[PDB]
Amino acid sequence: PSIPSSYAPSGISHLLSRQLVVVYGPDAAKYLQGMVTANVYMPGSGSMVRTDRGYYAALLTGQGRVLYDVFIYPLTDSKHLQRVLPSAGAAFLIEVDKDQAGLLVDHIKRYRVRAKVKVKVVDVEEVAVWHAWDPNGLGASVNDLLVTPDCRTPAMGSRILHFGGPDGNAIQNFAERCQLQVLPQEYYVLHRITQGVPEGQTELLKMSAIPHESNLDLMGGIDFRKGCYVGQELVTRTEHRGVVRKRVLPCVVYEGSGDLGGLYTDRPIAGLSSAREIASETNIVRVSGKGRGVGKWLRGIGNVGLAVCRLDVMTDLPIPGETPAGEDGVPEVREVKGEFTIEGDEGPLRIKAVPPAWLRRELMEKWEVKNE
Repeated sequence: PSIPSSYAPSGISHLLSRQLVVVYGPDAAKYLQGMVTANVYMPGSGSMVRTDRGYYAALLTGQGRVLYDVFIYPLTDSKHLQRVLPSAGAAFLIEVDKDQAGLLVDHIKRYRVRAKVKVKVVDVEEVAVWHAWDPNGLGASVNDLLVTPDCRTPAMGSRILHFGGPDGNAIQNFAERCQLQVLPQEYYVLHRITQGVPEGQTELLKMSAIPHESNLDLMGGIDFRKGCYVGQELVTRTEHRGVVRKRVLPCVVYEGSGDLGGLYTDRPIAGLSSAREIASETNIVRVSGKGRGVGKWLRGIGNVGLAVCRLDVMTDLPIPGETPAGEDGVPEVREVKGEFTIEGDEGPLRIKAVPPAWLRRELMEKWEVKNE
C-alpha cells in the first residue's frame, strides 16, 4: 500500500502476499519431483528426500512457462499442522502467492490421477511466512520458527516460517535478538527489487513468464541434472541451445542527470512513483526514438523496479553464446549507447538497468561454460 520512505538494509517482514500449501502422502515426493523444477531428492540418491529446511523452485506449464514460483519446505518434525496423522510417506510445505494458493491446490489435485497425494491450504494463522534480511546474515529450526536461507541471491536473507500462531512472541523475540526492525511487506519488496529478484504472479506472469528471462537458472531454482518434469524440455533446450538476450534486472527511474538501495528515494520523478508505470509490460524504449522496444516493465516502488531488459542494449553484461572473447579469453565489454525511457513519454524520465553483482558474476560463469 504505502511507499517506503527510505531503503532498509536490514529488517523482517510478515509476507502477507505469500501463503503455504501442504502436500503429503505416500507419493508426495515422487509426485512433486515430476512437477517442480528443483530436485526433491538429495544428490547422489534417487530416493532420499532433501532435508534442507527450504529451497527455491518453480512449477512450469507443459510449454515451459512459469506457473508458480515457490519455496519448498520439507516437513518432518512433528508439526501439528497435520492435527492427527494420515501419513507418517513425506510431507511438504509449498509457499506460493496468496492469491494463487487455492489455484495451486486445485492444480495439484487434478493432475495426481493415481498418486497417493493429499493437498490443502494452510491457514495463515496456523503457519505464517516471514522474511528477514541483514548484511551480517542469519540462518534455524527452533521450537516455533523455521529459519532457512533464501539462496536466490547471496544477500536475499532468510525465509522464516512461524508455526505458533498470531498471538505469539516468537517473531518479536527473533527480531529483538537479531536487532531487526519489524517492517511492513513493502520494505521486503524494496529489498527484493534491489537484489533483482522477481516474485509472485504479478511479476512472473502466470503461464507466460519465461524461466531464463526470469533468472530461474541463476537463482538456483532449476536443477538441470535432474530427470523429467513438466516443462523440462523447453527449459533444457534454452539452457543448451538458446541465447538468452532478455533477463529480469533491477532498474532506476531518474531525471536527466545493497548498492541499488543507496539510490532509492520515495520522491517523484515525473510520475508519483514507480508503482504507477502500467501495472505490467510497459515498453522501455531508446530516448532517440529508434527501434522501439528494448525492455518490459514488471513492477516498481519509489524510483526502482524490475524489468525484463534486453541485455545487449541496456547493459554491459556478457551474453553466453553470443559475446565474443577477447585476446585474454574474457568476453569483450561493449558500452551502453544512449539512455532509455518509457514508451510514449517525451519528458525527462529515464530508466537505467543496474545489473546486480551476483548476476554479473554468474553470467560470467555461464559465458565461460558456453565458450568452452
